[PDB]
Amino acid sequence: SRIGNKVVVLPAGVEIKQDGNNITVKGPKGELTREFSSDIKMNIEGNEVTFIRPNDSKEMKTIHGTTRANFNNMVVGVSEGFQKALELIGVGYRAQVQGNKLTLNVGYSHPVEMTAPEGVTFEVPANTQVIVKGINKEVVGELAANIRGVRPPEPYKGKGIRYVGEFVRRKEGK
Amino acid sequence: MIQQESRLRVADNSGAREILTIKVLGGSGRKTANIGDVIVATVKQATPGGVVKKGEVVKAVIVRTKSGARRADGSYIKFDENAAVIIRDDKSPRGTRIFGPVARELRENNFMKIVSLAPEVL
Amino acid sequence: MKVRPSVKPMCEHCKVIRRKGRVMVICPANPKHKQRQG
Amino acid sequence: TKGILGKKVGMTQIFTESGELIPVTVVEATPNVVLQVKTVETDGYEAIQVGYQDKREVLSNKPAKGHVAKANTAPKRFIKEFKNVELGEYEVGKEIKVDVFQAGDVVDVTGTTKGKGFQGAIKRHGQSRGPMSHGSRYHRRPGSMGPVAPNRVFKNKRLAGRMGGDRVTIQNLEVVKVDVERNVILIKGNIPGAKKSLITIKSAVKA
RNA sequence: UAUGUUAAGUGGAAAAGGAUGUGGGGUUGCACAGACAACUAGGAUGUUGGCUUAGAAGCAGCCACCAUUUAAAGAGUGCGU
RNA sequence: CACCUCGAUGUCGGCUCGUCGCAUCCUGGGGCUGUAGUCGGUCCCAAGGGUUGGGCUGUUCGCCCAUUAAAGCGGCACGCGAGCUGGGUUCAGAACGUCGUGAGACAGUUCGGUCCCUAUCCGUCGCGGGCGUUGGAAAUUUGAGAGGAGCUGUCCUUAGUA
RNA sequence: UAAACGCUGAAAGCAUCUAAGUGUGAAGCCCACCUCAAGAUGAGAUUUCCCAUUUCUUUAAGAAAGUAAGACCCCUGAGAG
Ligand SMILES: [K+]
Ligand SMILES: [K+]
Ligand SMILES: [K+]
Ligand SMILES: [Mg+2]
Ligand SMILES: [Mg+2]
Ligand SMILES: [Mg+2]
Ligand SMILES: [Mg+2]
Ligand SMILES: [Mg+2]
Ligand SMILES: [Mg+2]
Ligand SMILES: [Mg+2]
Ligand SMILES: [Mg+2]
Ligand SMILES: [Mg+2]
Ligand SMILES: [Mg+2]
Ligand SMILES: [Mg+2]
Ligand SMILES: [Mg+2]
Ligand SMILES: [Zn+2]
Repeated sequence: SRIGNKVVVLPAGVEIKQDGNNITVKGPKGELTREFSSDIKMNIEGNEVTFIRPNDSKEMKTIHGTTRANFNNMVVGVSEGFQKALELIGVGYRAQVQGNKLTLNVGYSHPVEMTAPEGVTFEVPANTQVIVKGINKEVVGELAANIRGVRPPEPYKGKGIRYVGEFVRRKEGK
Repeated sequence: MIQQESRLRVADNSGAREILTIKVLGGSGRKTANIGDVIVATVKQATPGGVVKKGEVVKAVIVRTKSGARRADGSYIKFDENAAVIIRDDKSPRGTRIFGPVARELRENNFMKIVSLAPEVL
Repeated sequence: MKVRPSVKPMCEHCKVIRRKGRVMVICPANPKHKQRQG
Repeated sequence: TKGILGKKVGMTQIFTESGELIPVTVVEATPNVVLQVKTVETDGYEAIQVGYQDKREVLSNKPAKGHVAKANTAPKRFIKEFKNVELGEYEVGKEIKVDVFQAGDVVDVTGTTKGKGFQGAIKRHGQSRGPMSHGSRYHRRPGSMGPVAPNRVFKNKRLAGRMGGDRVTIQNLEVVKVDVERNVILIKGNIPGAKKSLITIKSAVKA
């Protein structure tokens, strides 16, 4: 099997710009850029892109797959974006959004403030249902993890912040 | 400037008459105490028909000292003897009636019952 | 973490990974199966 | 930041809007004068050079008069630089009155300490005297110099020598009162120096 | 000079033992009537097989292991009640 | 084992001064828990600082008292006697027990008993003179680089909330 | 940065903190706080002052012999010693 040889659909509305390095991607949601290495060959069709490695070495197979994955991430983010849904649960826990500045009440004596960059949004459809939303999967996951690390889950009773849909094992404490 | 092996008179009717500082409390290497500082001590001379008796180990509070106390306004109190009051784990005393005077410095340290039971509080 | 040169898996769900040049065992089910070399 | 430099006078004992004493040191700050302004493009750093106490011209010298002549003032005795300050606020010839400070602000004070002379290790470093009885011949001495194996004495083994003359800061002091008519600052607490000695006052670095 | 190997400063310190480290060679299995891994649909019934125990009724202790459509299901992999 | 030291090798403990390592006693970080919470147990990282005063014994150790946030383990000629003490070490005296026919000895104990040295070199702490820094001088300075300091309890609140 | 926590992610269609990429993260490290410090012969930088004289010897970065700026001797002394 293989990933890197798998073609990559735009599908339409998305655009790109090759270069020696620092390839650029564009479309409805916005812009993105990233410095893929000059060891991969970038074949392009009107709707489909492919990456080819020079040989069958460890390193080049790795770079092949990684570049396909990152390029797919950039395209999918510019088309549909990404969003991580978090669910904070507890007796007296709640949250609220003020622009790019999230506030959190999670049991600590003081309310906690996180802040996003311009490329990321906090939604808060409900007091306990946070959603990070964005275009760079890396930054989205990083911010969601930093948030989760404020008051992470617990096994005995479940008090803490989660990813919506994950598994959180629990112990039958006395 | 009350140290280990320093002897003190007793300023209450708890039963004791003379005291000897075993150690000063507060920290690790405190080699000195003054008013408001708690003490661990023996009883070298007790009243005969007293509750507190010879040999007993007990906590105590320094209530008046020759090397006396200082106020913010430069007003300093000093005494002609070094005396202490025996207490329990709580700041309350063992006996019931304090003798002689007492410094005001104890009200900050929350020995309010001793401050009240004392006749004169300087 | 169980730091031991005799790192080896304890169940079927244990994966073995060389991470920062150290051998590690990672089980999502039982974190007591989490092991490292040292 | 900011600062001045002045002369120690002595100690006092002062009441502050209440009966609460505050011990105090007096600093006479006859108005300092800017003499030079240093910048990166000529000198390597932003700074301002300052003089405090007027000499007699017979005591001064030609190359010092030439350095003062720009500011159009008299030969100064003590000359120091102040760093980490605003240069657009200050100009050559500017006189720095004590009004610059506000009574209550926090402050840092440098000075040169009282010379105690050639002193032993006990007074110079707090080392402990040996026993004075029980056959002891070891009373005021600094002890062993170290182990055997190096065949040498390690450095910063503390010994007798000159105690005093060092430059010392005192931080987080407080300005109690200002008298611009008399050009005097009152500072809460002791500060390093003999009387008639130079002091540098500065706004606090920590605060 | 030529061919390769090593990615630890190994070289330039040392064992039992541990490891999808990497290179070479061989054997063997499966595989374009489609391998392996993933995703989707299903994963059951007479039957909650019985004994058991207040309760074990797929999985405390204890015997067997037929049958079903089948495209396939163990008289049940663990959790858990 | 007896390689160095018998034309000297000073023997334990304590004192003064400390310095180093980390196999970390406390503080600091974290994972696992048979971690409900407080306390914890264990392991990984971490040596920045700190790591008590007394009674008994010559004692190290150890026991005890009372505190501590904690009362670390070791090395540096079981650190340091041209820096101190000399209590303990059977130097010479004497005595008990025991042994010896005995002079004497310890398979044991006890009382008492001279600790010399003006620092040459390196080394260390401080202070100077000379010269240099490329004309001579007076001041202020960047700062390579070095050192010093680095600790911590209790209470209140959050809250008798989780 | 340590240990630990990872985000994205491939080798290995999944998975995975790592291989590239990226980030939290300790009383510890480099700074930040204080002091010494240009003998730092790698001898630094800035401001200001004195000026470019006489003879002899020589094409000599020459020698002595009076001086400028300035410093010192010497004396009265302590905030120093
Ligand atoms: K040597
Ligand atoms: K010998
Ligand atoms: K010696
Ligand atoms: Mg004497
Ligand atoms: Mg000899
Ligand atoms: Mg360690
Ligand atoms: Mg003692
Ligand atoms: Mg006694
Ligand atoms: Mg020794
Ligand atoms: Mg003796
Ligand atoms: Mg004899
Ligand atoms: Mg006989
Ligand atoms: Mg005698
Ligand atoms: Mg000597
Ligand atoms: Mg960081
Ligand atoms: Zn496992």
